[PDB]
Amino acid sequence: ARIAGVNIPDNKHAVISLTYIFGIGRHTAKNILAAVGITETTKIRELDDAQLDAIRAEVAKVPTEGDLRREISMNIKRLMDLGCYRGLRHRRSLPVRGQRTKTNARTRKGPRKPI
Amino acid sequence: NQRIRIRLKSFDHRLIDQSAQEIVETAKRTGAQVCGPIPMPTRIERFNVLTSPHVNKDARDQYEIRTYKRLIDIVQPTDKTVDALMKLDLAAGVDVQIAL
Amino acid sequence: PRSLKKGPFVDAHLFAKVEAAVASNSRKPIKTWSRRSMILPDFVGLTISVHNGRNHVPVIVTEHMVGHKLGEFAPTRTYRGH
Amino acid sequence: PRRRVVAAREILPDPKFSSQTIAKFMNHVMQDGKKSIAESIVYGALERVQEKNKVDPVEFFETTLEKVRPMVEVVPMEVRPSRRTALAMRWLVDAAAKRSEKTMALRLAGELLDAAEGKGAAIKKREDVHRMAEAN
Amino acid sequence: AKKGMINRELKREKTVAKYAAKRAELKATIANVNASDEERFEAMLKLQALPRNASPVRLRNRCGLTGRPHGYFRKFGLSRNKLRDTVMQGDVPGVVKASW
Amino acid sequence: TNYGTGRRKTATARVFLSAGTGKLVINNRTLEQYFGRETARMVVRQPLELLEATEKYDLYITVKGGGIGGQAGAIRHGITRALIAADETLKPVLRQAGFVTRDAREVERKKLGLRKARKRPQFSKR
RNA sequence: GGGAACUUUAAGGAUACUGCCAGUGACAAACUGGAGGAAGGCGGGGACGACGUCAAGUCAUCAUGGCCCUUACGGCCAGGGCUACACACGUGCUACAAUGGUCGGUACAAAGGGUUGCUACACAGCGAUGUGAUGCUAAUCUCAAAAAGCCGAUCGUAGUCCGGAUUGGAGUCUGCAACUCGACUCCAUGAAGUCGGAAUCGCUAGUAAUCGCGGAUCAGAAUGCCGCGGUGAAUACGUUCCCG
Ligand SMILES: [Mg+2]
Repeated sequence: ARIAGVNIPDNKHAVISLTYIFGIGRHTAKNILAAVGITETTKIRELDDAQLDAIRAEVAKVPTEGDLRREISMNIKRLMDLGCYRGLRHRRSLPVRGQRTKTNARTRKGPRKPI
Repeated sequence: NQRIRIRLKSFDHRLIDQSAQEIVETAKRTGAQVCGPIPMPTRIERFNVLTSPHVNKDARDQYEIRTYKRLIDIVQPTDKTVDALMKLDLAAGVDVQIAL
Repeated sequence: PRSLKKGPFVDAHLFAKVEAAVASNSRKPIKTWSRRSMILPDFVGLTISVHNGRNHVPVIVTEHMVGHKLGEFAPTRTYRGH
Repeated sequence: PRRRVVAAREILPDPKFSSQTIAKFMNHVMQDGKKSIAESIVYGALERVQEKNKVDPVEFFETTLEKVRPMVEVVPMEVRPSRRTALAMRWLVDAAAKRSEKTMALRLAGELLDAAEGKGAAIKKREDVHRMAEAN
Repeated sequence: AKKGMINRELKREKTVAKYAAKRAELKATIANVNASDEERFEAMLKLQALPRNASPVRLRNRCGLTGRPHGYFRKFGLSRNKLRDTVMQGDVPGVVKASW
Repeated sequence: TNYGTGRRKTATARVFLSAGTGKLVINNRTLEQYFGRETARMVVRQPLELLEATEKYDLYITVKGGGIGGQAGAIRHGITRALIAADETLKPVLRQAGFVTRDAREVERKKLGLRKARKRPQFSKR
């Protein structure tokens, strides 16, 4: 069932299925379903039109996919523009939170590039 | 209804047991009931010390120090008993704490 | 970060210098070694030369710099590639 | 050793059927010292086979192990009587794990039933060992 | 250790003692809830205005015979070299080699 | 009427054995409530099953220290000693069954320079 | 209220010595199989390291011959660095899932630490934690929830309800001060990874494996080091080849 523009899985429980939308975790799904009054284990292929619409309305109040990506990109570019140390690390693609780089920085650096 | 409670601490169990024996013998001599001496569980602290000056992590010495304790109660004491305890000598290496 | 109940941290000797500079119309930079002081809204528009270990680097404070420490704008190491 | 002969580690019989072979199969199943889970697997599988067919679990397991006992292992090497039962136990454990029944106890009982019937992965492996063995 | 570093340590120990009382007073005022906001803020500034050496965080434990800043062992107040030497001659009471 | 002490791996069980009808209490719980593991229950009943006196006695037990297996072993040892105390003629069969001997295995200490009692850190020639 | 029985606490002592039975070995040395006993052939573990070797390690713990500096190679201070990063190697931790993950309920330890300390209980917060207050100088009060385990529900082999790296927001505490460069909490994000080439390491029983707990250093800052207990295996025919 399309929610927030996404085809969330239809054979899984609601609490799991809602997590396929960007920006919605276990906590957020449990709160959305608690608000609209649906059991977490209810399967998505068992929800009527009104039930789906209520979840859509609640999920609207939380920033999910495009707004969230836009906000993240803007925050990163603002740091890369101000000229702070964090922006300088973002520019060179290096750890931002004080981790060592003599070894073990592969998530940020990529596969090891030969000399 | 006053029961005297003496607590003995030391690093040496032979010395502590000698002092406890002296105390109980004096109490019985002047005439009084005594409970104990009652042994208390010992404290053990352990230390690891590098033996080489510069570098050998496995070359080490392991030391320990133990504190032993004893509890003695003098029940229904006589007037002379209290003065006898004060008259008793002081032994190096044994701490005595008497509560009335 | 620093707890909110304590508030922000600013060195007294730098705070007095900024007080004087803002109260008057001085254009001369403010020369400082205090890289741990926070940038307050009163800093905006001023110029502070911040120590980096060997040199004082000019910094022109904009609104977007408020809430950062002075030293976040003076890198202390030199790297150019292997 | 090079100077002595070590006595075989003697294990007690199991507490529910009193069988040394059952105890040894349980120890072969157990991982990381978790005996309780191994017991729940082995006893559960024996109960499953008993429910499917009314025979004594101990003698049924004896017969299945006799069927899955390899004669030799490839060059072929003559082996002492103790090793063939161990090899049968290991093959039985592996085949059940590779099968696909929901719980390990059930897929173990399934392996045992197939081995008894004479068509299964473990018995096929035994035949393969025999075929690469008797040639040399 | 160098005699200069030892003297540094002594000077810091003197400064901490000299400013110990006012530090406690200031921190108690900062902790007070009945005291008003401007009083608490003045306390915070007066705390931040004391000389750095008054802060006990800038003390470092040293051997006491040599001044070594590594391997301190609070209970004895000595570093490992001198502790080994002094323990193995019988001048540390109640300490023996440990086995179990 | 008869008392026994059993010990196994830091576990110590006090057993009081009397004539009765098969009642059995451990720390004010029944066997099922005390032990959720079935073989732990089997171990505790081995002696009276070997003796066939399962309903010919009553058992009041307390246990301290150790874990499930050690406590079950200590309780079995205590029951065996209680039976021996009650009827000395029964000690031979209990010795044959192996319930008379005390297991003396205990955790071996960690040693300086090693990861554990025996395990050694990885060696490399270079 | 009582009791001194049992558990434990901790000083002293007894006990195992081929002690007895059978076969056999030069009638040497001994070696096999049994009964009593908690334990039967060094009971397990720890400390203890002959004579010597490598002109092996340490002048940066310290002492010390000789040589050098002594307006500086001596002393004081503030900021920075020792944490850098095209790469290569050693030692470890966490996973790659169903003998598992999550959720609800409910059991069983030992050894250590505690007054510039550890904190019952109450309130506030989702939480790190904050405020009030109580006992304890500890076999008395406290850190303290053991975890794996047992019972039930769900997940159905999926890069997933596996994995938790990286990154954006918002906070707490220690501290004069967490930018370079602390730990921890919540919301969001959800990378490699499907059991690992040549080759190579540990371990012979309460061991390996696996599960949690404590301490020294120390304002704060352990996946290391030194300890503690819970659950608890497999295999050894043999010295030809590899190493000392
Ligand atoms: Mg040399």
